[PDB]
Amino acid sequence: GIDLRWKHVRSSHRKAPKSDNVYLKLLVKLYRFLARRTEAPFNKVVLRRLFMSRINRPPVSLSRIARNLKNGNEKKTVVVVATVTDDNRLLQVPKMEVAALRFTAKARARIEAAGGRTLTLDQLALEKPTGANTLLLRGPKNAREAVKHF
Amino acid sequence: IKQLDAVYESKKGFFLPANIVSQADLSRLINSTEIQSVLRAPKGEARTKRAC
Amino acid sequence: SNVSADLIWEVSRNYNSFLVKQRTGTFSRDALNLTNQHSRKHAGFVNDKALGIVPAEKGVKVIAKKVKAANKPASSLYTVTYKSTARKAYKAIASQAAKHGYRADLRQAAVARASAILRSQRPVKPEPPKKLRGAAARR
Amino acid sequence: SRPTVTVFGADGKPTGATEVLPKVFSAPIRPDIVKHVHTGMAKNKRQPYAV
Amino acid sequence: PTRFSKTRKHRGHVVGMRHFHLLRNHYWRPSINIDKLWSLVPSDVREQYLSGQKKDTAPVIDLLSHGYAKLLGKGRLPEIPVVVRARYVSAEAERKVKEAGGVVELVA
Amino acid sequence: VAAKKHVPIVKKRTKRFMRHQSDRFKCLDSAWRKPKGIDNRVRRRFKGNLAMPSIGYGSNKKTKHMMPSGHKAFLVHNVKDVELLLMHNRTYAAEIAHNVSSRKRIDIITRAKQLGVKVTNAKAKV
RNA sequence: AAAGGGAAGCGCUUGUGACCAGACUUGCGCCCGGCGGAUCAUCCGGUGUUCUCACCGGUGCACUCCGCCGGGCUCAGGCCAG
RNA sequence: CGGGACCGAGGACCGCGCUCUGCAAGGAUGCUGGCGUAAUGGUCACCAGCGACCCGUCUUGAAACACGGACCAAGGAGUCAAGGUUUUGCGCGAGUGUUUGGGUGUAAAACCCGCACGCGUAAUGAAAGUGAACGUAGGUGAGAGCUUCGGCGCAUCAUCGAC
Repeated sequence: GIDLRWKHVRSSHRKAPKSDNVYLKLLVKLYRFLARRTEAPFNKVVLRRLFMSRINRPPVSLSRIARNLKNGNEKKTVVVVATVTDDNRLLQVPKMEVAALRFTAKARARIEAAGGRTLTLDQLALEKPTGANTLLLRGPKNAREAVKHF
Repeated sequence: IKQLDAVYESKKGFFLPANIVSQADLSRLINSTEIQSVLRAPKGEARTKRAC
Repeated sequence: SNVSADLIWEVSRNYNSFLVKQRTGTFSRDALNLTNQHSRKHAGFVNDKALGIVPAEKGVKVIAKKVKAANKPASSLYTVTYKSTARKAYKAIASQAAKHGYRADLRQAAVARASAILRSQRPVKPEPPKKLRGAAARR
Repeated sequence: SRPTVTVFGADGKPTGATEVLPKVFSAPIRPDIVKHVHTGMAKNKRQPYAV
Repeated sequence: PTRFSKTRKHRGHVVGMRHFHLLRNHYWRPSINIDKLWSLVPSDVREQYLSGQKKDTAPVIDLLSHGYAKLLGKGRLPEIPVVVRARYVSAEAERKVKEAGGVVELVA
Repeated sequence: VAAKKHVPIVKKRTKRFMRHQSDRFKCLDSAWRKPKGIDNRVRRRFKGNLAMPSIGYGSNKKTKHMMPSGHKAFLVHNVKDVELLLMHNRTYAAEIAHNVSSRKRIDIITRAKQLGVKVTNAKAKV
């Protein structure tokens, strides 16, 4: 026998989505290829967030996107691996180019009316395959009733 | 066939959904020049020779 | 659009009506499936470009998918019957599989299936009689 | 433009008429959602049993 | 479903005051902030006001028709005069409506 | 026909795993059941006792599910079933299901002789 | 049919007796000789296609193609061994 | 420099090399014999050498004690409902929930409809009541990613402020 005081640890992170969405499966295949064949850390982060669950993907509002568009970020492509929601407290939506998993109808309509562009992640892979000139945004993770009651 | 559009335009509270994937052809996406032009050179093949 | 061969594979990779699943392997009844194996490479009903070979009264009959008639099932198959020398059949099948880039990866499988069908169309040899063995069987 | 679909007559031959394809035929194909809704919907005609 | 349960796997191993006769309809008074005030305007007319295609017209908003009784003052307003009809209003909300150039009218 | 060339087939254990005390009680079937008594000698693995199945007895991945001729059994019910083995006569053999009638068996055997497919029970119902 | 000098039953491994599943029976490729037929190569026309690849109809007049029958040769073939 | 035992994993080439026409250099080939069948192999019964307490329960720290078991077939024990909570999948999203009801129907299905209502969008106080921007929704230190290479800095954490 061998004396192993320490213990080899199995991985504690997701390697595949639990979702049976076939479009998400195709997106996972695409970003697996991209993260394997490119040196960009952006593709690895995007693939690992595509693995994640819904409580680990909180929504991002247009007010949050407009907040992060300030100070020289007006021309960067906004990348959100989550749902982009509308905020009616924000009366004036600036022009922006956002790629997301999905948009709400009001958020998509308000972006297109303000003159920006909405993209999917495969369109993001086509136009910025290495994630150049991109602003990666996450929503508030701890802003949940369960997390408040923890 | 003529009435199907009116049928889905008369459903209140529902719109035809937006897909999370714009191009479903993964072969076209991967073998497009935009992705292939920025890739790193392959670090191996499908089969690997046994070293020792 | 919303439909691709990749998506059809994702939909029907776990179950379809052509699937025959057993302990020793998974097979497919699909007509456009060379080698009768369940895989994306061989799923002819899934793939946009695909080939299939069936026996005829004499020789082989090869069908190929037409990409411009995918929504027209009655006119989606390009069908040629080869009832000639086996070498000419192999040459024509390899030509329509590899020369114009129409699934050059299926060339070996198509030539193999044509050879198997043409060998099956040969007359069979009579089997040797069974030899009785042991104690109870011989007596 | 939007695609068209052929109209066939009583003899099985095309009539020369086409119809614009409805926009529902380009909806996402989601087997997991179809399975969930089918699992829910297949139980709605059930009659109760009890000893 | 029964077949997914762990039991199938384990097969083989086993102050203050009291208010008598309280009526909530007395104390019904929903409140809306001023950063949600423009959402009560229909979207097309709201976009025309925000773009500035109505320089001779001011909108009148009745909160009771929308189901609100009090105007609260969270957020800020654009520089557009808005007439607000409400049963109750907070001091900061009235101050910010006056700064925006409108008036808060009291109704019953 | 003859099977494809393969590595020699090795069975790590030929004897079956018999249930404890199934040789002494007729109400106990000889099918394996893992003993769960805390004082059970077979469960505690004393020497001289019955062995317990484990994954270390597993067969080689290259020869698993192979009959001694080197083929893998494929259960068939009709001629369309046996024609699925057109491309695998050196890897899969055909085995006719028990409830197939004699005349359909003759049809399957004739088709399998034309295709060069081994039939495991070709002498049945003759 | 077998065993039995105050228990049987069970595990590992031989042996004896009884009873069995496989595997094998020859294939492929050449060189000759003898048959039986022109769905040999090229060209022409039509048709279909993946738009350069094929099928069909005429043309082969037998040193070319396709099967069969006798030999000879090489290779691969089952089990146990030196 | 002999003598012996056990083993032959892999399966076109690629590499390191050497004594360089080639090789013992990233894993066994070559030659030959008998047999081609119960000969090898397998199952069953038995003898032989060695090994081997009767199961379950209970108890405590453990044994022992104690309890149940003549045999076989069939039956036989963590279920359903309501209400919470954490996590997963899905739809929509500052909204969400058609199915109390109404319309419709190929009629307990499916499809369609909307007023109210529930939850959420605001809290605090016993109550009367009051009710959330000084600032690009603040400062500092980190922080993935991006960058025009100066910095911009998600989530989140620590800390100082504001309401």
